Amino acid sequence: AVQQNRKSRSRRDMRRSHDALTENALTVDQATGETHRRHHVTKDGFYRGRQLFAK
Amino acid sequence: MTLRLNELAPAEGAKREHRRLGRGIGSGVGKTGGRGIKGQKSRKSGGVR
Amino acid sequence: MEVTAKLRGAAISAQKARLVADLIRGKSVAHALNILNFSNKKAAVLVKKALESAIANAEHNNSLDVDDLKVSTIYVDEGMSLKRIMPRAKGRADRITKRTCHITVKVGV
Amino acid sequence: ARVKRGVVAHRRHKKILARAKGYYGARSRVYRVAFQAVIKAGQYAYRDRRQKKRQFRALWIARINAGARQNGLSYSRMIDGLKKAQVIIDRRVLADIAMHDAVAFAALAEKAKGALA
Amino acid sequence: MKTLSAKPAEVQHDWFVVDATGKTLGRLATEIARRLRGKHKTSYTPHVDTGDYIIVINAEQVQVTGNKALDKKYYRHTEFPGGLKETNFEKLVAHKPEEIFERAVKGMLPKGPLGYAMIKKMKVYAGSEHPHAAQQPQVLDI
Amino acid sequence: MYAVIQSGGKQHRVVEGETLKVELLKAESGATITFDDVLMVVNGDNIQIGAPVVAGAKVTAEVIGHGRHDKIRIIKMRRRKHYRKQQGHRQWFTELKITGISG
RNA sequence: GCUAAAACUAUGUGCCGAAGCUGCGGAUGUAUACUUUGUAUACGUGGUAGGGGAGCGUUCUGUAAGCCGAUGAAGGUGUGU
RNA sequence: GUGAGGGGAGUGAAAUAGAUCCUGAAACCGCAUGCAUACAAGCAGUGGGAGCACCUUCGUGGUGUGACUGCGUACCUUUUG
Ligand SMILES: [Mg+2]
Ligand SMILES: [Mg+2]
Ligand SMILES: [Mg+2]
Ligand SMILES: [Mg+2]
Ligand SMILES: [Mg+2]
Ligand SMILES: [Mg+2]
Ligand SMILES: [Mg+2]
Ligand SMILES: [Mg+2]
Ligand SMILES: [Mg+2]
Ligand SMILES: [Mg+2]
Ligand SMILES: [Mg+2]
Ligand SMILES: [Mg+2]
Ligand SMILES: [Mg+2]
Ligand SMILES: [Mg+2]
Repeated sequence: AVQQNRKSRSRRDMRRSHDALTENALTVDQATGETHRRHHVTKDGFYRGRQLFAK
Repeated sequence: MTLRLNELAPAEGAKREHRRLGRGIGSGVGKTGGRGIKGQKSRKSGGVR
Repeated sequence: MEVTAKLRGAAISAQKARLVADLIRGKSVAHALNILNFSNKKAAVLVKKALESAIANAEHNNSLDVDDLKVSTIYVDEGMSLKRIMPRAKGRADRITKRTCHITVKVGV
Repeated sequence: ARVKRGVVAHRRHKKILARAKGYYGARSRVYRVAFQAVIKAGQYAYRDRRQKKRQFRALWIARINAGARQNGLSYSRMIDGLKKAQVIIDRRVLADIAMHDAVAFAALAEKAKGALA
Repeated sequence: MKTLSAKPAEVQHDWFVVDATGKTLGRLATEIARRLRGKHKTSYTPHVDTGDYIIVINAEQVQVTGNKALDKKYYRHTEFPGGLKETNFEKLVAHKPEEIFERAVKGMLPKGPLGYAMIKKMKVYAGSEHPHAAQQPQVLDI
Repeated sequence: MYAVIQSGGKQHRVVEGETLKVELLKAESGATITFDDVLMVVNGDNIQIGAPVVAGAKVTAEVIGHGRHDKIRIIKMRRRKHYRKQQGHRQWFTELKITGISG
């Protein structure tokens, strides 16, 4: 099956009106003072007062 | 400034513009070109001996 | 007023990049950078590169402070598309178009 | 003597597209639809130039009837009286007075009623 | 240009009360629709609403002539394959007179947004008392 | 205070100090025109309904000039019959200024 | 929605009702009369296939070793008339 | 990212003349401003028409949008249609 007429740009945009993105949950860490994803380990290896990959 | 190359004109009624078929609606000749609806005389080389 | 930055030849379509560009329109530079750093989209890195270029230009050439800057205007334009041939079944062939886009970012204040 | 059809065709298309500003969809961008839209608009204007007079006459008659029934009469009786009273005021001025000047319309209705008797 | 139209901001609507006991449905409905559309005012315009508010009292006391008390049938249809409901005038005026008057008046009014706005200016109550006492309605003959 | 006058086959309700437009008249610019055929004169409460004509009433006005209205396009077309035509029109008019309604 | 009708039979007063007729302005074809003779007068002016008449734009040649043009040509894009 | 690309400086009469390089239109695709739009049904226009927003030679004016309303079933061919 295929369309019988063109779809105007208005209907196309009305259909695309549900394609908006959303932001993530970012919080400031209490220990390192850096922005990080909530409930996630910081990129340096720190999470909840603990430090992985001791250097 | 008479008798110049830009001051000469022919007599009235001596020159005419030739008919051009198929050049719009307002031209009067129109779409078919004076040949009418389909038929043997409407095709190219349309005519009996 | 506005410090501009252009990125041409992004090797991505405009429709996929506008979704990311709509997120940071009107935000501050810090919030926009934080949003772009923790995203998993492909155009995010290109938008972040363009924004960092705009901020660096504003800091160096016009000598504007970074804490007062915000994303004033941002948009995506179409670009040159490459044309390739894909072989289909029963000997038929189709035309594939690899799309490219340009990104324009102007930071103000 | 080769002739190219660029300039004059572009100018004709531009005039046709400019004559159709404000339409929706392809009626303002595509030439093929804009031409038909302009022709249909011309025909509709030609017809409404005739319909407008009937519409306004009906409006005037309705307002005059409202005023006459306010003054204790009908449209037919008031028109008959005004024709018998030798008054030649048209319906436009009568409707204007009925909408604006109430005492003048009351006097006209009184004269028509007196002429009817 | 001299012919002017009514400004919708300058139109004023006044309240009236009509008693519907022992009156024929058709004539009362025509009069109500005429006074509701605004044909009685000299500033009448077809595209502006200049009518008045009409409150009907004693809605169940309306009467019809002949044998229309049992033969007048009202039909409605839900778009389900077998949903054709049919009711009589007697039961309908017994338990819902407002539907009767609303149908009778809507049948004689224009069909469109203006008609939808005009039909809202009519109130119908079965009892002999109405809550719109603050607007100070004036009694109307018929 | 207003009057009802006849001009150009139509009727107009005029008030003193008003600019109106009527059909094209042969009167040259700057000249004065007096309508001696008044249908009605209203002085607020004094109503004179001169059914044939108000006797002894005249309305004097001045000619401002002559002009033409904006262009109007007439288009005729018969579908699938190979027939269409176009035309333009601009109607003439004369501008009048009511000076006095003495009467 | 309509029952001494908002139905039917007959009759009388009024009114509504089209691009029909009349009122005002303008355009055009034919035919006659005029004392330069282009203003009046009468008849007209729906239209396919068709026949007749008059014109608008584009390229090139003579007029043109002329005229316009870096004080801005051609082209593109808006506005006014 | 010693990439592509861009912002400064400079050359140039001119750099939206920067090598994808004279002028550079339409279909097609973004951004900003002004108005309208989430209880009302159809070739999407036309004749009226309130309000709103900027202009002013401040108006019985201009430029945009235009709720509400009467009417209104595309174009070309072939056909008695
Ligand atoms: Mg023909
Ligand atoms: Mg045949
Ligand atoms: Mg033949
Ligand atoms: Mg008529
Ligand atoms: Mg005729
Ligand atoms: Mg003809
Ligand atoms: Mg030459
Ligand atoms: Mg030449
Ligand atoms: Mg210049
Ligand atoms: Mg040339
Ligand atoms: Mg509703
Ligand atoms: Mg709404
Ligand atoms: Mg309109
Ligand atoms: Mg054919």
